[PDB]
Amino acid sequence: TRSTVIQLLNNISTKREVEQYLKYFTSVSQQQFAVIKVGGAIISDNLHELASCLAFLYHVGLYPIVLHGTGPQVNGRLEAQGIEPDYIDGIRITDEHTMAVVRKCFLEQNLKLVTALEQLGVRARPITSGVFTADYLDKDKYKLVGNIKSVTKEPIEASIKAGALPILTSLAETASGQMLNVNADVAAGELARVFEPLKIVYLNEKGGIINGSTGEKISMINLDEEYDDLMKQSWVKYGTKLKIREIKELLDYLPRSSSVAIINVQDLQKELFTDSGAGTMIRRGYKLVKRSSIGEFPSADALRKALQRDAGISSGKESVASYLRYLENSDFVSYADEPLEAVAIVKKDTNVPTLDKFVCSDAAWLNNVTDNVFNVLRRDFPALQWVVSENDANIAWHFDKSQGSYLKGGKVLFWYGIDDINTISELVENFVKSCD
Amino acid sequence: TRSTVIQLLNNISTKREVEQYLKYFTSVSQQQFAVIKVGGAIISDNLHELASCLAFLYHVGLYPIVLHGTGPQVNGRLEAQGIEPDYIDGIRITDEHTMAVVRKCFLEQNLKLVTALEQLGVRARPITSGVFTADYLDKDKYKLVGNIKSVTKEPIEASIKAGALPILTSLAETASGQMLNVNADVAAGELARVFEPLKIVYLNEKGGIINGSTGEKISMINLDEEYDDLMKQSWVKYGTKLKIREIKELLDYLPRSSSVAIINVQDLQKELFTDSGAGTMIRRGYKLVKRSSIGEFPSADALRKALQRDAGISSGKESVASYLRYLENSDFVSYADEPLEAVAIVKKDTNVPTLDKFVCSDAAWLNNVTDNVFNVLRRDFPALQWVVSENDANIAWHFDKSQGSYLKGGKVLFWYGIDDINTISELVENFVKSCD
Amino acid sequence: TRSTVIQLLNNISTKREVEQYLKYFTSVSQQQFAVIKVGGAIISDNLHELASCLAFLYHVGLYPIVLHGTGPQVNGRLEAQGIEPDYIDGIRITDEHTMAVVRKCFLEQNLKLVTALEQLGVRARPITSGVFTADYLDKDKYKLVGNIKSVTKEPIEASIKAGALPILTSLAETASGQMLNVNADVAAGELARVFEPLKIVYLNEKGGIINGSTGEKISMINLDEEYDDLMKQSWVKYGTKLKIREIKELLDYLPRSSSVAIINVQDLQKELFTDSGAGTMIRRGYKLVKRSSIGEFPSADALRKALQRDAGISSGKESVASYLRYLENSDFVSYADEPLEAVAIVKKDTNVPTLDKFVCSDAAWLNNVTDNVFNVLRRDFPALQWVVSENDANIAWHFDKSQGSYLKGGKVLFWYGIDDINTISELVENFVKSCD
Amino acid sequence: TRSTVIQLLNNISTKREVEQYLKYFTSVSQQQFAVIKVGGAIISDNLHELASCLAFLYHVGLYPIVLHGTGPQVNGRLEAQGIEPDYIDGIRITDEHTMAVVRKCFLEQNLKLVTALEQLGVRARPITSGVFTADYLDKDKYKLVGNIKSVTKEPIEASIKAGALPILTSLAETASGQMLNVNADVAAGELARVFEPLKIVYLNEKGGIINGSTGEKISMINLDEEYDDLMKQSWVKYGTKLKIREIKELLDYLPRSSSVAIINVQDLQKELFTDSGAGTMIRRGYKLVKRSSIGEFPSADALRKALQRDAGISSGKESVASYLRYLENSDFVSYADEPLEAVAIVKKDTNVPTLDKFVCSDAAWLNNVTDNVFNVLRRDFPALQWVVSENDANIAWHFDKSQGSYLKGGKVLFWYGIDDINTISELVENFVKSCD
Repeated sequence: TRSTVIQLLNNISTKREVEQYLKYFTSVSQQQFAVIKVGGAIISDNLHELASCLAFLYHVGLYPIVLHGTGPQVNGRLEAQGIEPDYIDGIRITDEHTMAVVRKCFLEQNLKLVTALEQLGVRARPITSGVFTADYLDKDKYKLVGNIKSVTKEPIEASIKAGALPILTSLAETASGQMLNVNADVAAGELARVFEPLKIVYLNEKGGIINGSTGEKISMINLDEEYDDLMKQSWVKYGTKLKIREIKELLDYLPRSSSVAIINVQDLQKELFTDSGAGTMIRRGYKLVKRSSIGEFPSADALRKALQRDAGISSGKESVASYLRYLENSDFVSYADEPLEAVAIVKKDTNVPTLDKFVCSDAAWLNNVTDNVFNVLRRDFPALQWVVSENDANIAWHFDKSQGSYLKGGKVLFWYGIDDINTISELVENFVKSCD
Repeated sequence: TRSTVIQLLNNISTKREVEQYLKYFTSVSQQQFAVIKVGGAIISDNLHELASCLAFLYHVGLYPIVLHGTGPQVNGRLEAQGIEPDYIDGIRITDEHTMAVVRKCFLEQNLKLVTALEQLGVRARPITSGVFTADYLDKDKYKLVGNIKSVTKEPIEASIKAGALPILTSLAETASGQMLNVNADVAAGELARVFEPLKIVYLNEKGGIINGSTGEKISMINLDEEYDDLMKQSWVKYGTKLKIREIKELLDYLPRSSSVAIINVQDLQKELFTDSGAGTMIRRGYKLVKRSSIGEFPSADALRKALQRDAGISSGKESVASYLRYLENSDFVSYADEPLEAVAIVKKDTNVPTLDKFVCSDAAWLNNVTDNVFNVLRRDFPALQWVVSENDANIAWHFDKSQGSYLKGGKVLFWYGIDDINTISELVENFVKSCD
Repeated sequence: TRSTVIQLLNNISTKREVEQYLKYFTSVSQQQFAVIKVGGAIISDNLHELASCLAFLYHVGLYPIVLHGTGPQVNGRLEAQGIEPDYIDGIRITDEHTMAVVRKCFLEQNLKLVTALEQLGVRARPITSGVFTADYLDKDKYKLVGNIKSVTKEPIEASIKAGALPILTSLAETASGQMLNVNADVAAGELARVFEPLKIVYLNEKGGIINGSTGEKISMINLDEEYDDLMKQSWVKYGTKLKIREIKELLDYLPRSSSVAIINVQDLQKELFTDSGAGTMIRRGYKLVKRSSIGEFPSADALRKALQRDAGISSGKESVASYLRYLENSDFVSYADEPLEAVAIVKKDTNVPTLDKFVCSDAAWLNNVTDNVFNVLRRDFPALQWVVSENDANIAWHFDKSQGSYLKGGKVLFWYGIDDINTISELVENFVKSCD
Repeated sequence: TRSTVIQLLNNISTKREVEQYLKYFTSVSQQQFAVIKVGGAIISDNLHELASCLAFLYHVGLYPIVLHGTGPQVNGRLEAQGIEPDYIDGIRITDEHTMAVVRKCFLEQNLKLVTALEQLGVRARPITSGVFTADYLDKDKYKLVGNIKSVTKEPIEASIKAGALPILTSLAETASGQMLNVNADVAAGELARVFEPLKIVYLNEKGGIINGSTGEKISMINLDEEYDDLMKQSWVKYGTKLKIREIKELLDYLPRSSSVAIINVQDLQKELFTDSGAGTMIRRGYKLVKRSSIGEFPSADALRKALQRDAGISSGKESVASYLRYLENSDFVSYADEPLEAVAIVKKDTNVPTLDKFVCSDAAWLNNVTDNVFNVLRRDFPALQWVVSENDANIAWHFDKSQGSYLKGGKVLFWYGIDDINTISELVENFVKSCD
């Protein structure tokens, strides 16, 4: 009804978000929406919120594949029953007695989420077995704990197809039928490899990643860029490292378009579409490559193909040829990602270096490659100037990345990092005098 | 719509059927509608008809619990793979290698029925595990074949409740998780014990229990009476015994009414309501006790109490006293159930023996004790005559059980087994001359 | 849901009714279901029952065209407003002041039924104008009272089509737009001529037709048969005659399938389908015509079209041509109704005349034309024989019409009126030897 | 489904629009949605678009009252039939013969829109009569053309209530029943007066209002502000004046919240919610009032109540008291609308006058009172400076209204109209030095 329209609008903040939401809906998504790993903690305690939110996705069309675990509840019942639980190497030692109680919990939890969604008018389908094939992790060490050998898709598909949210337990079974306990996170990840979904979401109770050393939360992690010198940091806790790595390894084998998000339940249906949602959002993103020379770029040609995108060389003031000659005879730094989706060229020659070209693709903008290119520029050029058309689609954005702005006919001058009142005036003159 | 109303009316023949259909609908059925056991043969071959028909029940409201097996398809894939299948004691010897192929078949079949029903707009819910708990039948003999220890209802209920036909595979699993093969018929029977449903239907491919000796089906089987010598027959196969016994054992534990019907898929939605639906109908019913002498009946008195029911001794032409004298001085066979709900007395003295009294209770009629009493009479008296009031409630029925009929004022003469035109004429004369 | 199925079955008494209901549903009804004229009395007073009942039809699919008046309520409001009503020649003198109060009543009533049905989940569509075109009855005499010149169907259709019970007021309007008061019964009839519906139902408060001379109510009138000598009766009141004729004239030009019913509201959703409902039900129905010669039947051809129905000439043993040659060369009597829906041919040539063909339509059976044909046969042939298939739909019926029966493989021999033990035996032999 | 979500997002451009849309939905709208007058031209020609668009509103919950005319089609059929149409005083002379052909058109068109909407799954309800009561405009002059005396709401309500878009023809009728032709626009306006709806939309084929003298289209007209000196303009054509006045007069008697819009059909479901839709949008709106003195404001007090909204006086640096003292002792110009929803105060005292306070309500922003206040400021202060928080919700907007910007910690300095490089530097210093 409008019940859905309200809740969508209530979760839209800016224009960029509207465009995002449409991308997912206007996507002819034989490429699946999302795999959402749900902790057991959440079903037992915070269910209404989870259901309400899955109901929304269902209603707006999208079909998340939900995969849930069964954590705390199990340990109480094992204690109730007089069995002190076991963890060797961070995994549960899982003998017959324990497995009985683990499975009964799984089914109880699984059906509780399904009957809940069903009560909010969503079609659910419990899938308590036969998605995951596996074999023993180490029969001596973990007893009945499995290593997932393969995912059969057919039930998860012919659910979605029939119009019903598939709710999966994270039990795998062997050929011969013996069920085995498997980490809900490793199972999540195996699904993700197999459906290559647009979003992968790990719902924790906790809520993303806090930086133990600054206190500041982490919004986004750009693995290709940040992974290595964020992993080898003293503040990052080892439970974090064993997940950050886990995720890097997943997204290594999934497309670039694919992302992962770690979120508290309550902030979900925001950061399933935004990156301003609190909670942490991780993806590969692009290694920018710093270059000081035309004959550095592996692409002699495709550098031209990229700069042609610009609406000052495509509307011919200067051709690229005439511009590349000028470049090669000038000390410049150029950041560009591997596939030349975003090139930035900074002419270093005038105090307040100019960002002379910043040719960024429509795809580069919605992927905030641009955001990242400017963050490089920041630390590499503590003071900087550039020009934008008065009606560049995202002028707002340039304003935001600046400290000062001037507008002569048509063009806006921007800069940052500078505040000699008299060196400012020098900028503004050279710019206004630039009308030749 | 009407689509459903047409197909209901198209399957209503007489008044008695209308009354029947109402009984099932007007039943405030927290006592469940039906358990329908579907052979694997039917899903692989005759699916459309099965789905179309379950779709009907679903549309008219009713929610059958459907439990399917997975026969031939498995045996082909076992043969494809080079394994000659094994049956000891009518159950499959089932090792790891066999179980893997049995379970993959079950899921494949289960989902195929579900995605089929779903395409005809019926909500199905695959329930591939966790209805049945079991333990090993005999681990040495059958390997991974289970004995069903208990049925958990909660999934089958909270399916129906959420509005979707529950389609069960007949796999059980042990505490510790190992799945085990169980006969689709033994599993069907365990469900029936626990939901006590109004109808139990075993769908077979042939269309009942065809008699290997005589050639044609066995319509009603009275277990208490017929079981033992209708099992130890030379024509009867061993897969039949593991059904016949399985059913005897079920109905031993269910009320005198609860019945089983064995029916071809093609005429399912006739049985589910009427008992037109010819095919083998099996139930406990009564041990009829054959007697040749008044002073045989343990009840000297209650024989009188029974014959008083008759509306030719209750409207006093002859009292019972005056009739019991006549009986005792005549060679007669009398079949009567233990509680004298139906007495039949056959005077043996005239070629074409007379069925002289057939005193059957209102309760005996709706319980087809009558049907059964006549089936005894059949084999014991290959030729027989009797008299019915022109307006006996169920005259229709007597016509049906006859080969020939004559009507003098008030009374209708019936017989069977005889066709000497001249011995027929002798019947009709002795009857018309019976007007004294 | 079943809610509808229960209420349908709860209103089915006998077999004949089941067949009737089917007729209406299985009708692919570009030929409409019903025109139901509702008195104003009923909307103001007995509404719940009228809505509950229309709802039923709506739910079981059927779309009655409802046309309502506005009687008693008007006369109170005219009196409330100080206008003493006028009747000249049994019609309301209807000036501007009266018309204003009549129209306001009509709309109020019309919407009250619509909003009522709508509250029971039925889609209604008020149609307050533009169905009936008319011109002044007599402008000097009745002022604004109209004579219906024509019905425009388009609204009533594109309502039903879009799924909504059309509720019509009985106002007509002139070309130029002036609304005029018009008889709700003459309007009902004009609709009927134009939609050719299956049921035409006049809901009166009264409740059918009583016989002033016996006191006995009239269930059914068979116009073709009874009209003439029921019209020229001294007991029949003139207000009755002016209606009986009215109806005869309507149904003369509507199909044979069509009927009229005059019922008290409370007995409605019984005698919209049964003929055992109290209230009077009228229709054309059938005189049987006795014929002794092929070239007697006015239809040379349609006799063939009739005999083709038979499942021994349609499954081609003998074609009709070859059978008609045989008939024409044999003394036979043939009873057949006017429209050849039931033919019976009796070959007179063998002692115990045979009923050689008895070709009776599905419509003829539910009409009990058959019953009547056999009653003619009775007095005209005091002894008679015939043969029926062991599984003829209505074998029960033949048994009933017989005195004696024999069954050889497949076919049953029947007769009546004979009791020379030795002429009986002759029947049974000729029949058993008929296996030729 | 999503079908609705897509079409909503496809019509949202900026943040401001999101907020607008939420206003209409989150409105507990016992205050109705809209009256949409549709020209006859659109049904006959451009129907799909009209239905597709009314369907949207229906789907997102909103129930427009549609009132349609019947223009060109009528004039063709009158010409087909050989009658040259009549217009005296811009209205149709409408005698009996014409009325017949007018009414038939109306019903034909009306039902065509209803059966169209119905095909897109919207419930429509034709309302061909009984909404409008009227009497003759001038019986001699126009014959059967009416003047609408009153609107009865009951049908239109009990439609919406029963869940169906009411589609009204613009025929009125007299007490006594004579239907009369009435201008679709006068009728639309009469509905508007009676339901006081949020939006009144006149769909023309043409598409809004062009300025004959500049060529520029007119987006919005702010009647209270512009009416008088836009009416007494030489370029405004008289057909425009007769409409502008028409509308002024309507909105005079409707709330301030109510608006009128004149749009081409294709741009409809945009400027039913936005004001950036092409087409013209008219409403009463807000006169800004220029003030030079505290004791000018009619509100001694509510000026204080307004300035308290500001988050530099609400977070207490300076109270309003202490600020109002300063104001009164300073030459300042202050623009504010009548209800003080948006105040701007410009301290004139420093070359580059400061906009010292600009206190604008959330409602003032979504109304673009702010936009208009700055436009006044523009012509009155050709050069101007002001300060905004770095994270003021709508900082983007300030940027846009500027020529130059500087950012010291926290605060952004803005200005326009000035380009002495050295007077700019003077601004930036006085600002950076403003850190006390």
